[PDB]
Amino acid sequence: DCGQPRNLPNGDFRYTTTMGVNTYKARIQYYCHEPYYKMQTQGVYTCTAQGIWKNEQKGEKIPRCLPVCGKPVNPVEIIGGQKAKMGNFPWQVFTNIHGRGGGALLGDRWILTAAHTLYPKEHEAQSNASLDVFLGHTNVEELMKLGNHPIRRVSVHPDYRQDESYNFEGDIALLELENSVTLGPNLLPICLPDNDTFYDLGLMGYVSGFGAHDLRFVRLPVANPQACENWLDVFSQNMFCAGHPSLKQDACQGDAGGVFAVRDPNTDRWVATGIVSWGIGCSRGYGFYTKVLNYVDWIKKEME
Ligand SMILES: *[C@H]1O[C@H](CO)[C@@H](O)[C@H](O)[C@H]1NC(C)=O
Repeated sequence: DCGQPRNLPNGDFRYTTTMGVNTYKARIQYYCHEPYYKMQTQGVYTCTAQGIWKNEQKGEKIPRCLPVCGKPVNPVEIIGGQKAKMGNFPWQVFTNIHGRGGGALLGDRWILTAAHTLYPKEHEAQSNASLDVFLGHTNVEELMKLGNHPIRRVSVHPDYRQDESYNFEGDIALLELENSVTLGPNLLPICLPDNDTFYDLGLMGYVSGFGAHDLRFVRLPVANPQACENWLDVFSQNMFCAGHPSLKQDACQGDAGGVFAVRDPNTDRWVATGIVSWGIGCSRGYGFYTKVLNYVDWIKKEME
């Protein structure tokens, strides 16, 4: 006689044998909660004669449920600078550390964001400063009504430098929420890039952000690193330019630590390819973002 099958968070299990009898020969089946989670690919265990539940492949250890990244229940389709509707950008995070910021949800309990966001901007005075993070809506007062999410710890890329006044490398950070969130149709994860070909000229992505009450967005193309010249050019190996002389002041729709979201057509997902950085004014219609892919192996090792 075995015991009470171990629990499987974000998932459960059913008995395929008389139910409630964990005696020798019993047999159960695990299943992650649909549709927001999915087993790590059928999760069948059976009380061996010895006295433990097993699975002829990884036996003795319970499967793992994960969430589905970049795949909202409300996507959207030239170029523009319009308003956002509940669902379009589900992985969107609005912060309020040292001023208004942004960030993208990763997985179940981590938020991606640019590092310079966590520190006051120079020429600004030092101060107490709670870290406020919100998600699950497009309006500001609403995101507030919902309340903020307590942060457990804060990991900032080791390359970033505070005394350096121009960080064209390592302007990325990860915040670990203290309690996972409640994945709804309005609040869901975004995927990470893996193909170097995600940073190709002309590629069309979307940027979203507040200004300032209702979250807006823009559909801009990846530009040539030359376009972003006044901001300084080895700024190519750690970042990328993007925008168009047409957009005007809307090329800077993003907030800061917000995200540059592209949608892979071969798999119709959604991947965060960049992080709006420390720039300040899209006068010509251009702006630079940090290359996320250069930091993927980092992101993952932090999330374990
Ligand atoms: C700033 O520190 C905390 C921030 O939450 C606040 O409670 C406090 O009143 C401020 N500093 C003081 C002691 O005035």
